[PDB]
Amino acid sequence: MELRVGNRYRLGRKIGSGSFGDIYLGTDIAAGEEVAIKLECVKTKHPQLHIESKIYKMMQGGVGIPTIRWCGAEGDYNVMVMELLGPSLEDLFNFCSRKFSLKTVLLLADQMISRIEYIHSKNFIHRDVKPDNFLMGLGKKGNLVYIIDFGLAKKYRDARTHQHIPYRENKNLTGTARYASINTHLGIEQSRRDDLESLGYVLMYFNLGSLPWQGLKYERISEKKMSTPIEVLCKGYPSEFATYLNFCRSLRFDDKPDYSYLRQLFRNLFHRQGFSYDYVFDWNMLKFGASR
Amino acid sequence: MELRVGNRYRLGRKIGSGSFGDIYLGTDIAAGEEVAIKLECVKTKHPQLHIESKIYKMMQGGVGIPTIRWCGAEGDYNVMVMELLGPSLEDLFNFCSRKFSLKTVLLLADQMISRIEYIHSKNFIHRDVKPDNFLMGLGKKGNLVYIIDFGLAKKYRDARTHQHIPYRENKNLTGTARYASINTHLGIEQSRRDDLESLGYVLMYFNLGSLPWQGLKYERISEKKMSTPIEVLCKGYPSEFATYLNFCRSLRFDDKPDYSYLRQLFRNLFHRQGFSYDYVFDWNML
Repeated sequence: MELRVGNRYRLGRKIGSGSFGDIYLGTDIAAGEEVAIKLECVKTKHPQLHIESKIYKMMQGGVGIPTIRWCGAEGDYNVMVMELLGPSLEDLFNFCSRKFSLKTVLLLADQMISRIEYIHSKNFIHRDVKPDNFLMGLGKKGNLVYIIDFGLAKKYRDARTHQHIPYRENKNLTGTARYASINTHLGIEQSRRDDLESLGYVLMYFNLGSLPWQGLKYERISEKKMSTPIEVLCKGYPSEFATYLNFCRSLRFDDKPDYSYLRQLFRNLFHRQGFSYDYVFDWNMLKFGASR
Repeated sequence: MELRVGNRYRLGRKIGSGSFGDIYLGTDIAAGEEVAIKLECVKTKHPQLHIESKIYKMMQGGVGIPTIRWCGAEGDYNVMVMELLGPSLEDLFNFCSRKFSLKTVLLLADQMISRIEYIHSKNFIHRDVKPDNFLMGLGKKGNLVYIIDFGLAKKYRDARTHQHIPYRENKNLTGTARYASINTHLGIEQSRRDDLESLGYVLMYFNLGSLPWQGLKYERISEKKMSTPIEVLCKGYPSEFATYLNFCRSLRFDDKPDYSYLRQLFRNLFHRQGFSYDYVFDWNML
């Protein structure tokens, strides 16, 4: 027979994995809406879907945060059903032959910084910023970048008093080592500045096609990353990328970042380049011949 | 036969001396990891090891704090094993022909001020700040500065009430004379200002390569230090260093220092010089 979850979500193929398990395509038979269903087996080894779910319900309403459809349990499974979106920035990056133009980078950089800014205003730090965790919406919102996966998310300050967490060494799950900030490698507790630093690496990745410490291991990546000076990394690209990264490496653990300044750098460069703020990305141009 | 401690570690060469014990190289015979073993003879009329080991344990988790691996009792010694770190800030200074560039000094300055801040946050004052008591980590943590030796450490305020220890004089220069604050040379009870002042001398020492009162005993040192103006001392280097010392010497006994401010100074100068944030120090460019 047809496999269904709960009472109305028809389960489909496995579209991918995440931190808290795998994401499957699903169909709200009750209204014909293809959704994304995240499943977690009852093995209380480290049950987390309940947590990430709360954070999603907390970040609800903000621009670029997916809407959770339903939550529950089906046999040996915890189920979080959520709004299905479009391609991720990694899918789009490969779709464009792993080449983004300066325009697309800046267009993306503008929205990514704001998504991060929003998450922080809600007292949390994402802790795992990478191309895979940013998805383009569909339809009317095809021009909106979404931030997903609050699996490694952590609260960085008391929600009421806003008392920042203490400067201590890290005792928690790590994210990708490729986009990790230096502090993460040094074993220090992450804060707002770390989410931003990683973004710096995501942008250079979009520009470069591959980071210099890619394809080598953690101890090595740490070394290579610490050994590759910024100016050498951002070589041949607008100084705004190196300025962006330096600014980030400069923040103090509990400093509040100047998000306006970071968006400003790229915007001024945008205008100076003569680009227009239409949302015509490389992938939109590819149908005519070149996503470059 | 092979000399072993607690049947867990084998004793190696005497790699130095702590504030109240000797330090020996050691090997966790099991894990094959080298460690640093500190010994204290059972017959002392002033046993500090049981106290010091406790300070470390309560500082556990802080960035730059070494971890205690084991505490044992042999026949004639009390044993405390902690992880061996890398070379001290003196080993490297000396290795770098006694000359540290301004950015290595500013990069280290930021970390060194964080360690002392954390210590004060745990209700203690170190009281023996010097380049010897600062070691670089190992491996990927080799860019991180650690603070060690709590032999002279003291609680400066009650844990709960946070009431500061009373003002008292007639005290004794407890620590190294070369980096001791002036108030210390005046036999005045030490407080948070003192750790920072001494750090001031450690930074200048890094700049100058030596100090006025260095190479003359104690009273002579006091004489120089007192008769040497901060302007003269820091003459030829970014005024931030003078600003730092002036601020420290201006603090009051029970004053809660503004660590942030003092860090801002060096962060402003690091920025103005146009230095970038890489983790490459002088010693790496040799």
